[PDB]
Amino acid sequence: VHLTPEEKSAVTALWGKVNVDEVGGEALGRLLVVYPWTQRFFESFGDLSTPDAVMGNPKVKAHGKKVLGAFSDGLAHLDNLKGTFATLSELHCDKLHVDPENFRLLGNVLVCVLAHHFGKEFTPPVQAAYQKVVAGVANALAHKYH
Amino acid sequence: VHLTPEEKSAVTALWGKVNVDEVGGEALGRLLVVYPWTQRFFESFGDLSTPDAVMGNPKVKAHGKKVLGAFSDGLAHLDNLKGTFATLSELHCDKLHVDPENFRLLGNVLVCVLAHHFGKEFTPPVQAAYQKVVAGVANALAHKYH
Amino acid sequence: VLSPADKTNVKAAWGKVGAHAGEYGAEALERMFLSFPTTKTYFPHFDLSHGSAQVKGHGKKVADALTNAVAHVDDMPNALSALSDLHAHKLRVDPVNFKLLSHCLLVTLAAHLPAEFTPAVHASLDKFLASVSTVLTSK
Amino acid sequence: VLSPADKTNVKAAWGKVGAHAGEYGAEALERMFLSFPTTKTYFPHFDLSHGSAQVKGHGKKVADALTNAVAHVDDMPNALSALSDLHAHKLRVDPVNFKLLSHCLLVTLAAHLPAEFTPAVHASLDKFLASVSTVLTSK
Ligand code: HEM
Ligand code: HEM
Ligand code: HEM
Ligand code: HEM
Repeated sequence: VHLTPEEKSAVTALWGKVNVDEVGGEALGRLLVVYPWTQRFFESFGDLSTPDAVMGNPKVKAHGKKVLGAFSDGLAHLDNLKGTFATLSELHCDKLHVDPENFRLLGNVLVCVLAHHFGKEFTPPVQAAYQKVVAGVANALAHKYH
Repeated sequence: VHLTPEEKSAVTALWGKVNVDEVGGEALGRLLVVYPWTQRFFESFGDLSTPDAVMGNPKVKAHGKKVLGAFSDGLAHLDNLKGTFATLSELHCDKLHVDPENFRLLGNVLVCVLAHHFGKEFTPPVQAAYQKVVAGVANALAHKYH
Repeated sequence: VLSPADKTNVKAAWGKVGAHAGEYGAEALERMFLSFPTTKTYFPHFDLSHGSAQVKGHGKKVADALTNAVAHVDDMPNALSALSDLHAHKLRVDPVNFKLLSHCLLVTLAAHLPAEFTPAVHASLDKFLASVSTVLTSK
Repeated sequence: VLSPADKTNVKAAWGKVGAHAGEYGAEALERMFLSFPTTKTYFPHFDLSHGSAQVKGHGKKVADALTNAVAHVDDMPNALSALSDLHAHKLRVDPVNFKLLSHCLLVTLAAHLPAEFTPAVHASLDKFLASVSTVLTSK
């Protein structure tokens, strides 16, 4: 996960404009709607019986916030994602047993959310830098599997 | 890629019985037969128009030998697969542009070959140790993508 | 299978794309090439630079294939048969690559349809593209 | 789609498995649980230790489902419909897990059919299991 200075620039500039109280819940919600098996890990969240139910679900929004919190952290340590995500790895890997493919999926969902919110501004080069980022994070979160 | 002593034992014991002049070509051949898109990277090998053609193809057997050579190396350095496979990574990643999913596939094919050749001896615990190994290798070979 | 709701969501999003479909197909391809450089090797004889006439031309082909799939949504294997043959046999496109282009197609719609790209429509489109991908890798 | 050659190869391998099918299904499950520990969480109420009556019992269910698919190979969506519903809706089995069990099913046949597991038969079986997996994840 080496971003060029131009890739770094693209990521951080957009990321400063991100609404950290909303984008996370938007991405988790979409995950649970688009890839319904992921709802297996969130039975305690309540009504996930509809899209509207999922998106408007307070536990989804709440949890999505912490997820995006985690992403914001990695964006700060692209130099050392392994160390940054080590503990979250143990949790998702050793305790939750979430298949790592789902980390790649959530990353791609986040990318669709950023595109939705930013439109034209989410250019193909900007997307490419972000794909580097979400792949680096998914991989680090999956390290306790390797 | 930490193998327990029992996992290490299982791998090395079986591996000493492997016919290194044959198992590699068997695994590559099967790869090209079972997942035909991989034949895209081996157009220069000649007649791949049939299973028999692929398996009996001298360039397949020949190349499979070097592949298995690479695997034998990693089995020697489970402690440092990254460093071991670095150069092969650049090649498959930066020069060949083989999608890394195919590394996982070839690993699984190798596992089927070992099961075929060893029957009962390829027990479920022995398989589990080998899955740890072929995942570690695939991941290291894919590092020049991360 | 695609539910009637899915079919309704997809036909809708298509409607809003309207005549920008070819243009969006081109943008989708560019997004794929930049984000997933391994995909570029299938296009050695294309200039893949931004504004490339060849990428624009191919984007229209892709968007037309997808529109044909939508228009014959209940009979996709038949509709996409010649393309299935093309991609699996001649081109030997790696199955993983269909997931990559699908993702870039979704990103592209998202960046162009603020109102239409709701979670439900996102879900329906993902399923549509996976169905197309399934057909295209069946041979 | 599955060619007639594939159908012939699969029906053959099934023939040789004969009455060991349930036993091989159990072994396949054990191989999956040990090799891919994430899969174990779908079976919290099973004892997954070697020799487990519950794993043996489930292995027979799985092998019977696969035999039913072989026996109605041209009509798998219909044949496997109730199981598609079960796996996608109630159990919400992650799609990746079907690739894992498929691999372990192939490993298990390989370890038991020296003569039958040729490259062509390997190819046909892989395609058969991917077709089953496709059906089981369609809902
Ligand atoms: C893709 C990147 C992901 C990141 C960055 C991430 C991050 C996090 C964070 C920050 C927490 C809170 C931990 C705490 O409360 O101390 C968490 C918990 C949790 N995660 Fe994720 N997550 C990701 C993907 C996933 C996926 C894909 C799933 C399931 C499909 C999942 C399932 C869970 C569950 C069930 C919990 C709560 C479990 C508990 O608190 O015991 N995560 N994750
Ligand atoms: C899975 C683990 C793999 C290992 C350990 C491996 C190892 C090797 C080795 C040792 C060589 C010889 C390099 C040399 O001549 O110096 C090689 C070359 C090559 N590999 Fe692989 N390989 C793997 C997977 C793959 C896959 C899946 C593909 C394509 C689907 C592939 C495509 C190629 C090609 C086309 C060459 C020759 C290219 C050249 O010499 O310029 N490899 N690999
Ligand atoms: C939604 C998925 C896809 C659709 C609908 C689609 C559609 C098409 C169509 C309609 C053509 C015919 C172009 C012509 O006749 O001039 C074509 C050709 C081609 N496709 Fe795709 N495709 C898809 C996925 C892919 C992927 C994932 C790849 C590789 C990354 C790929 C690589 C190619 C190549 C290399 C050609 C030949 C282009 C040329 O030489 O002009 N396709 N595709
Ligand atoms: C070839 C692929 C598969 C086949 C043919 C198959 C077959 C079956 C069958 C026939 C049943 C019904 C058992 C009964 O009614 O008592 C069942 C149930 C079940 N399956 Fe599968 N399955 C497959 C893949 C998977 C995978 C990949 C998983 C998860 C890793 C899974 C998890 C389960 C679970 C948790 C049950 C309920 C078992 C119980 O509570 O007794 N299946 N499956």
